[PDB]
Amino acid sequence: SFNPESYELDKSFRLTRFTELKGTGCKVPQDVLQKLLESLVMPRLGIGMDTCVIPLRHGGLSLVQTTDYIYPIVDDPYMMGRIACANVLSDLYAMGVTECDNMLMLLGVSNKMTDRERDKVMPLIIQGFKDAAEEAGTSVTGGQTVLNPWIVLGGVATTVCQPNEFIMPDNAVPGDVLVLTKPLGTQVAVAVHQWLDIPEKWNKIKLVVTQEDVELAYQEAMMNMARLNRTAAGLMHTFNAHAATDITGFGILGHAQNLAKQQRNEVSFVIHNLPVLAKMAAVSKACGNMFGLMHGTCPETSGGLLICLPREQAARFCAEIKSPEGHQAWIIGIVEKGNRTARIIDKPRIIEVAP
Amino acid sequence: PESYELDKSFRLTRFTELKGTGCKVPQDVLQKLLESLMPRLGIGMDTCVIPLRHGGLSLVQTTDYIYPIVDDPYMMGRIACANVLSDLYAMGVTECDNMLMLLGVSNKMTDRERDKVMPLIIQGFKDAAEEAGTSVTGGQTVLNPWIVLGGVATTVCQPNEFIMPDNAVPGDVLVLTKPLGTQVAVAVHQWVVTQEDVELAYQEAMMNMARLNRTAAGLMHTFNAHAATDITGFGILGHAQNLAKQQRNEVSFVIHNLPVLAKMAAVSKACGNMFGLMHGTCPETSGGLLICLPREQAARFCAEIKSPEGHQAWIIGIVEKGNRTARIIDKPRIIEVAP
Ligand SMILES: Nc1ncnc2c1ncn2[C@@H]1O[C@H](COP(=O)(O)CP(=O)(O)O)[C@@H](O)[C@H]1O
Ligand SMILES: Nc1ncnc2c1ncn2[C@@H]1O[C@H](COP(=O)(O)CP(=O)(O)O)[C@@H](O)[C@H]1O
Ligand SMILES: [K+]
Ligand SMILES: [K+]
Ligand SMILES: [Mg+2]
Ligand SMILES: [Mg+2]
Ligand SMILES: [Mg+2]
Ligand SMILES: [Mg+2]
Ligand SMILES: [Mg+2]
Ligand SMILES: [Mg+2]
Repeated sequence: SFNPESYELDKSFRLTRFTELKGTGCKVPQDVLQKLLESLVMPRLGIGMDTCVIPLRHGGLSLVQTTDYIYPIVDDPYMMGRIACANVLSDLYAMGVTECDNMLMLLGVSNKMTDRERDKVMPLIIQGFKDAAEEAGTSVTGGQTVLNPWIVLGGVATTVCQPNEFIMPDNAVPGDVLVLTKPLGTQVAVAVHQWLDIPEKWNKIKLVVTQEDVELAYQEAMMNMARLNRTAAGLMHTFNAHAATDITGFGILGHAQNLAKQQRNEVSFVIHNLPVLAKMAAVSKACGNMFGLMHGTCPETSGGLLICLPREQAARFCAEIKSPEGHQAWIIGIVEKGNRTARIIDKPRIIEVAP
Repeated sequence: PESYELDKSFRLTRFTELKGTGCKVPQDVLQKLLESLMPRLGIGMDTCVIPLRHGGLSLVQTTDYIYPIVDDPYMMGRIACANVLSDLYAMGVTECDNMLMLLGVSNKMTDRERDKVMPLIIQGFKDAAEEAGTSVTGGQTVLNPWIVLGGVATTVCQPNEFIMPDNAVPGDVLVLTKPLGTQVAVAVHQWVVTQEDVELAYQEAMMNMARLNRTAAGLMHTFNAHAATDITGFGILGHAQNLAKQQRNEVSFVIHNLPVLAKMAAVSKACGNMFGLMHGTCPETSGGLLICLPREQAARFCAEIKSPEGHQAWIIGIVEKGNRTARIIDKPRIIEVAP
């Protein structure tokens, strides 16, 4: 429902033009990252998870905060704004923190975009960011906006919590299960949407999926990426979640491993199946080692929460989230006595997910 | 550079594009873009000030990012950090509860350069933070066409810790705690003036940009400051006009003299309208505080900040009755601040 025409722009405008897409995404890779950052009674959390937790000098309060930024991934500016904001907030929600006391916005304007575009397109993005922040029960009260070759979209989310408002991501025990609350394959969906404007590329998977399927995985990806994990965070309290992370840029497996290493208990995770936006596995599979959606290594953007739940609270949680109005969740695996690592079995079961 | 198995021709500042007018979206555009969006401070100053439910406390925070501006990776990380904290300091907040770091690793730089250079930048950032009694406990690191350098500063404040920047009155004076001209030093050192004139100026500016505004923040309390901002990407007039518009009273700011890095005024004059330094709209990086001070206190503040680690500050203008605007006088005196 975005038409460049409907705004006095060239029919040819793509918001996705102001960055370069990569099957494996834009984040400095996990292992490279962990090396570059080597010098850097109340539970604290420093570098390594989704949020810091910084005990404050005042009254048993802790500072809980997070930052993130991405580049344009859909051509709908308003929705892209929602997504940039939802991605920022995703990480509070990984800590079960339902409230956001304040947001900041990180904005890059493309030095390649005309004034007309900027004054037309940027406001949609800002409205989108503001509206998601409003659903989140918070607001943007400062930020930074500079010229960059690419459109940069991010922000900061900070909460000053009492001890029970957050859940430390380390209480998993053998016999917990793994609940994922959004389907995988967002990167395939957005990229493959960009490929249809490009013959050479569209010729390749032309033989795998219809333009209709692609439009459909796109609207769906866009929908779920704009979806706040706020509800999922709240339900983690009710159903006694032991640990959670969210699935963003390092892919289902990278973040699963990252959660696994934080566990106090000697446990490991095994992922047995993967919910995936329909047709996207076949697409990833059709493009060799470009995405790797099958191996857990493909980037997600603003994915869902991966949650360690008591075996007996798992189904109640799924029930509740799906039928409050809500969106179905999936139990994808198990936690075991293990060495603090994560794996997807060799031949995982693909749960094809339809709109 | 050759010291780290890197090209004799490796330049950190190669990984951005220099514009005499800097990279920030103009003040005037940003307002149009953004017009869709216990004391309380929202958009429009140096920090936000968000009253919380707990203990009469307020969440005071700020975020910023820049690109390479000096060719010393370590000092650039130092400057990157000093720059984010500067906004806590404008508010008179000497303490930082937490920092996050923003990093963009240029796709144009080799894995080898990335692997040598980034740990250096990060190291300067870490040291700057520690100097400010804080540390970095999170961030985001992403590929970009340029090297991107920022972060966030956060403090959870009792009311006593900050000074609302809106309390100026006629007769107050304006003091500036770091000299001007950084964009010019930085612009020409990548390239009337000698190379020794330009090298020493670049060396001064680099140290000035890495200096914290923390001792000034503290001294704002000691000497009962009435308002403050810090002089950064919009330059001297730009930030003075944004501070003036913030005033509760009917006051305007008049700036009479400009303390500029030695010879940088001379470089600005020659480059036509490339910098526009004496006009007030030349971008600074991690500049000093501009403080509205009772006339009686201003002298002591300046003497005190000169020697408590000691650094010179200037009384550059006056607070007068008016309609909440700022201007540079028609023929401003340029104070030449030598190394
Ligand atoms: N994308 C954005 N969203 C919300 N607020 C913003 C954004 N960009 C800038 N701001 C706010 O607008 C004002 C002007 O920005 P800057 O000039 O960068 C403030 P400073 O010079 O103190 O760093 C500040 O209040 C800043 O926090
Ligand atoms: N430049 C940086 N400085 C300090 N910490 C960083 C930096 N970049 C990333 N981090 C931290 O390193 C960890 C991994 O990074 P990310 O995967 O981006 C965290 P998430 O996936 O939850 O967004 C996080 O705890 C993050 O806060
Ligand atoms: K994060
Ligand atoms: K700021
Ligand atoms: Mg996360
Ligand atoms: Mg991140
Ligand atoms: Mg994240
Ligand atoms: Mg400022
Ligand atoms: Mg700024
Ligand atoms: Mg600033």
